[PDB]
Parts: sequence; C-alpha cells; structure tokens
Amino acid sequence: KRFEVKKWNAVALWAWDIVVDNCAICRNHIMDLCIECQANQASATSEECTVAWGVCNHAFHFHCISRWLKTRQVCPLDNREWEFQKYGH
Amino acid sequence: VYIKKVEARINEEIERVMHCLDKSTEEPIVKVVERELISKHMKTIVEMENSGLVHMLKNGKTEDLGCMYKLFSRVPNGLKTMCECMSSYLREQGKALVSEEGEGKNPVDYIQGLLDLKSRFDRFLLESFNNDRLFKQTIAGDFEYFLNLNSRSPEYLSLFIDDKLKKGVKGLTEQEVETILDKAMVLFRFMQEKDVFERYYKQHLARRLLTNKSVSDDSEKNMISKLKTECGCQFTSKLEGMFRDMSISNTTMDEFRQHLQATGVSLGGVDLTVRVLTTGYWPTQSATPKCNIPPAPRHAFEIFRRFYLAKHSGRQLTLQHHMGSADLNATTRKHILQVSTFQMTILMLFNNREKYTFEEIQQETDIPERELVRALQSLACGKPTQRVLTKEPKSKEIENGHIFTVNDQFTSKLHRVKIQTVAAKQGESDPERKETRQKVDDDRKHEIEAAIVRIMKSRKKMQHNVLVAEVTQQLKARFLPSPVVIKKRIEGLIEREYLARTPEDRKVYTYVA
Ligand SMILES: [Zn+2]
Ligand SMILES: [Zn+2]
Ligand SMILES: [Zn+2]
Repeated sequence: KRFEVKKWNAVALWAWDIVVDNCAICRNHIMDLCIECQANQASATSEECTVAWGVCNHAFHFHCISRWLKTRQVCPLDNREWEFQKYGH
Repeated sequence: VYIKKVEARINEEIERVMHCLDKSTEEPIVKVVERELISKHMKTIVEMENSGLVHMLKNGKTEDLGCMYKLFSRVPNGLKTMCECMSSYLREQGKALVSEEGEGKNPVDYIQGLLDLKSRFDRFLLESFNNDRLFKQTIAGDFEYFLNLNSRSPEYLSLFIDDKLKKGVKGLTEQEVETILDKAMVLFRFMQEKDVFERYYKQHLARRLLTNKSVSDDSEKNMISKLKTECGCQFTSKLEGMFRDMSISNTTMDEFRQHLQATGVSLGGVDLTVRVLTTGYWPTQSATPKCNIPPAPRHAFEIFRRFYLAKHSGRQLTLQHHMGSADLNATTRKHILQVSTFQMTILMLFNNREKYTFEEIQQETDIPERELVRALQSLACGKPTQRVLTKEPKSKEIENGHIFTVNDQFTSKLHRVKIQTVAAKQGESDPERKETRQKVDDDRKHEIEAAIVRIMKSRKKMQHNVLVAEVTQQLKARFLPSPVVIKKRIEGLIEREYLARTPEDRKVYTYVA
C-alpha cells in the first residue's frame, strides 16, 4: 500500500452504570423529566431540571440526586461519597 | 524646579526659626507655609503638566516622584490628590490598552504589555512611595476597575499562561519563569469573573495534556500550588482530578501494553497508545461523532474494547474522533506523516481507492458537518509548500466535484513530518464563544443553587432581601452578583415544599429536608 498506519493514540472515554436511557433514583429516562417533574414542562422553570454528573461518573436527574442528599449522601450505585463536577451531558 | 525651590524654602525657614527666631514657634510657621503654599498649589499641579505628574509618569523620572512623595507627606489630603490623578492616568492607559479596536492583535503581546505597565507602576511605587498602603489600594481598585471589561480578559490571560506553559523556550532558566509566573498571578489577583478563567484554564489543560507530552513535566506542580495559594481549594480539586486522570491513564497504557503482548492476533495493534479518561472531568468537544475507522485501527479498537469488557467489566466505552493523533507511515524515502484523528478516514478511503471527491467522502463515510469541512480545508486549503493532498480545481472555496491527488514535497528534511494546521492563531469565533458563554452561564446558575442549598440549611430565613446579600457576599470573589438572575432563580424552586421560600409566606421557611 501507499499509506500504512504505524501508531495510534485514541483516547477512550468510559461511563459507569449511568444507563443512558434511565435514572437509577427515580426510574423514568435519561430525559422525559423526573418523578418530581412529571410532564416535560409542567412548570420546569425554563427546563432547569437537568442531568447531574458525579465524579464516580454515574448520572441522575439533578433533582433526584439533590433530594437524595437531604436523606443520604454516598451515591446509591457504589459507596463513594460522590461529588458535583460535570453537569448537563 | 518648584518642588526643589519649595524644599529649599522649607529648609531655610527651619534654620531661620531655629536660630534668629524662637524654636518653640516652629509649629505655626510650618502651619502657615505648608498649609497655604502646598494646599493652594496642590490644585494648580493636579491641574497642570509640563513635566508634571502625568508627564513624569510616562517619562519615568523616579527622583521627582520620590521628591514629591516626601514633600506631600506633610500636607493633609495631598496623598489623596496625587492618588486620584495617578489613578486617572492609569485608567486612561488601561482603557487605551484594553481597547477592542484593531481585531487580530496578539494576546500574548497584550498581556506582556499589561505586565510591563503594572511592573513599572509597582516599581515606581516601591521606590518612591516605599510600599505605601494608600497607593497600593488605589492601584488595586484601579486594576479591579478596567480588568472587568472585555468578555475576553480572563480568556486572554489563560491563553497567555498556556503560551508560557507549553514550552519555556524564552527564559530557559527557572528564575525568570518564577518571576513571570508571580507577576501573572499578581495580575490575576486584581481580576473578577474567575469562572470563565477556570473554564478556559481547564480547556487549556485538556489541550496541552491530550497532545504531544513532555512539555515541562515539572511546572504543573508549581501551577497547581499557585492555584491553591491564589484562588483556594475549590477548582484546584477538579485540577487534581484531571492530573490524576492523566497519570492513571499512563499506568493504564502500560497495563494495555502487557495485555496486548498477551494475544497478538491481527496486524492492527502494531503500536497502540490508548488513553482512558472520565466524563466527570473531561467534557464533550462538540458532539462525540460516530465516523468510520480504518481497518487496522478497527482491529485495534476491537481488541481494546474486548479487553476492557472482559477484564474491566461494569462499564462500556464510546467511540469518537475529535481527539488524539496518529503517525501515518508514508513512502525516495519513507517519511512518516501525522494525522490528528481527522484525516485518517479520508486517507484510508484514498488508500482503498484514489480519485475521490466530496461526494465520495460524504456518501460512503457517514461523516458529520463542521469537522468534515474543517479537516477538508486543513488538508487542501491554506497549505504551504508541504501539500500532502492536492487537487486539480485550485480554488479557495470548497466545491463538490473536485478530484484529490497527492504530491511528494521533498522539503521535509526528516522522516517525521507533521501537519499542524490545528491550533492556529487564536480567533475565538462567534459560535464557540457563544456556546462556552452559555456553558459558563449554566455553570453559574447551578453553582448558585448548590451554594444556596448548602448554606441556607444552617442559617436563618429572609423576609425580602436578607439572605441574598449573604449569598452575594459568598460569591463576591467568584463573579458578579447578577441580581436579576438570582432573583429569577430563587423563585423557581418553590414548585415543591422543600425550602419553599414563598413570596406570600416569607415569615417562616421550612427548616426541613
Ligand atoms: Zn431521576
Ligand atoms: Zn425534576
Ligand atoms: Zn457512583
């Protein structure tokens, strides 16, 4: 051949049990809003009801984990204390 | 000459009252002379020039500054009358420097001039004012005044620190590097809107760590230490996050080298360098697209995915193209090219069959839009006499039916020639600026809510505007208070009983969870 690849340096991202398509706290969907929002709108204050991303790389509706921090505080899918780093998606 | 002659008058009056007159009357003499002469002429000098304060500041005769400092120290309110004029001059120089006219200016030269003017101001302060507190606070407020302007001042500061951290070509030794870094963080001290600063600093970290390594390998510790000592442990945590990701993915690279020596099935894993990062620290570039993969990289990615699903179960990987690089071994000698995960698919399609066009690479490739056109231009448009992908219809704009060819270009005096069309002159186009502004706005809107729900659970309640003052004071060193935004956002959480904060029942807030 005329051009042959010798080296490569991809960077491979990874996702834990985020289950893209369901939230582990309320079980609704990665979208479709949450249990504390019901319909997509239903007074969602300009769609502020967004997804929250932990350091453990799990994902839930911001609302569903926020309310889980008024009772527990250690991420239900492992044991890590859980942080609030990345947001949205 | 006025300062010298008035000093001579002061000295001669001192000895006159000490010998001819009674030395006990020294007080009222100082009174009359000092009071009248200096106070009346304070106005006349704040008003003049011709080798005056605003002229000696730009000329740089430090002896005059020291003389007037030691003279005006006796007259009351004189230090204020000179602080106001020097602050006016500094604000003029600032708004002349931070001017947005003349698009295309070099940002590193801009911040270099800013550092130069602040350094000459600080040296004139230390030599004349002897590290005075009033002058220091006035220049501090002056720096806080006009540095807030521009939606790009922290962005330009981040670009400057990136240019200074990528390679220490200028100032090979460590002393001047240390001094320039201290001056940089001092300049950053008198700057607001730290959120965009941290965002662009993290973006520059991602740009400098996901590229060719061995930039400094030691200055990262100094950078994180200065960040800890300057802003505090709040974003430096995410910084440690990123660096840890890096070193851990280096250990993962050695681990995968072992696991690849474990099978060696197909000729696709000749030389592999795969990096494993987390989304919690590294955000998506544009869309994380799903373009095709060349066959040997296909086999390499398949082997890596099988390994990561067999011995690292509990998580699945996602494929993308907007990150990384490669070394394309071309072949009178064998010169190895370089492709940054963008030209691999097009060059592979050319290897499979030459004489293609835009339709061929847009039909049988499942190619996105923006990055596709970007890479097309990077390879055939705006190229110096090192063209690796030529075409017959020579034109600036991109057509559809244009055949692509290849040229030798023996000007490469080595075997490792790279096409670094990416990371060009800092343009900061409107779409990327708007999207990062929206991102940082959402970040602020989430951080204010996090802060309010972390704080007001252990504090008292507000009636109309009591706790908003506290939530703005806690964020004073972060960014602007944005009264309208916070007022619109605090009334959105009322949807449920949790911290109702009802505008009707503002008498007692629910101290529950
Ligand atoms: Zn949920
Ligand atoms: Zn919700
Ligand atoms: Zn978790």
